[PDB]
Amino acid sequence: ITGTSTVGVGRGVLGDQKNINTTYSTYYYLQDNTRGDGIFTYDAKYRTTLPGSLWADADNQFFASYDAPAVDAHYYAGVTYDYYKNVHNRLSYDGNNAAIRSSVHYSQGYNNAFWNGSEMVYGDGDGQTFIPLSGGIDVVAHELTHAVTDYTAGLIYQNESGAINEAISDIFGTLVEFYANKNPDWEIGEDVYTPGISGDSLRSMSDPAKYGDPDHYSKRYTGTQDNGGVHINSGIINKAAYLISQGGTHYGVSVVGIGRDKLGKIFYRALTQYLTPTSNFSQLRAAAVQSATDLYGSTSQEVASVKQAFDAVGVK
Ligand SMILES: [Ca+2]
Ligand SMILES: [Ca+2]
Ligand SMILES: [Ca+2]
Ligand SMILES: [Ca+2]
Ligand SMILES: [Zn+2]
Repeated sequence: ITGTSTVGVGRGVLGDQKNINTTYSTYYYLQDNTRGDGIFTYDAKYRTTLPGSLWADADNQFFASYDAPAVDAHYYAGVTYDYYKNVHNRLSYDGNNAAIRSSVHYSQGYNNAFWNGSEMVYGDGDGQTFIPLSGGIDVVAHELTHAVTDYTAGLIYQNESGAINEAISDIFGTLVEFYANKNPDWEIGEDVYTPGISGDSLRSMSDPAKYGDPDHYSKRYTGTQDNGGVHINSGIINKAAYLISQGGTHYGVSVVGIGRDKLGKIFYRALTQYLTPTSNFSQLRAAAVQSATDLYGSTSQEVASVKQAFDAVGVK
């Protein structure tokens, strides 16, 4: 919509108050003109027709409980935009400042969030397994990272390339959580998962096996469920990324940690310069080794740690 850029205030899903970039034209709309070609948040109104209506508010105040999921979808899209821009010099998900669009209140009791090829979509959860999914910065950045992958490597969402596509999203969702720096960790979705149970999440990168996911190639899932295990086998790659960053000894193989910033640089370069639609795990290892070599040199600690981390998870 055409109007002036304004600044609203509201509360997110977890009750935290934040400022949001809005646009004024009769109503105040959730349209942030300060990043690229805009961030636009829409109301799906408990339906599944997308995108729904661009979110309109009479007073630029967003404190109703109905407002909260939209507050977070809009705000965390902006944090994720800033991360790619400031850290990777990437402008929006296509690298050319594509508008970021998100719809909230999708369906009823919908326990999921996803990138549908054109936009973000967040369920409200059923109140038991999940609260509104946009309350988790790692969920928002995970799903927006699928948009980044779709425009770069284009890793096919099936078998090994699919599990890489999933892992990349867990990695950058986690790195966005650390960048924003509010209670960061190596688990996925903890802020919105199971309001009755402390300390759980959907997945762990530091210990994938905590939730039944393989942490070594010898344990890969080889069946047909979950598109050949894209959410299951990502654990192998998540554990390798965790080891590259943090270090540790995993099945007797020691890895020297190089930190989050270098992990992010190595995997961003692999993503955008080396991976292709059909890349398998062993090709990811080569891309990550070539990436670390370009960035740090072939004799570097960085290259050696990458090689160690993939050895530790059984990937040659
Ligand atoms: Ca209002
Ligand atoms: Ca956290
Ligand atoms: Ca997390
Ligand atoms: Ca919980
Ligand atoms: Zn995903």
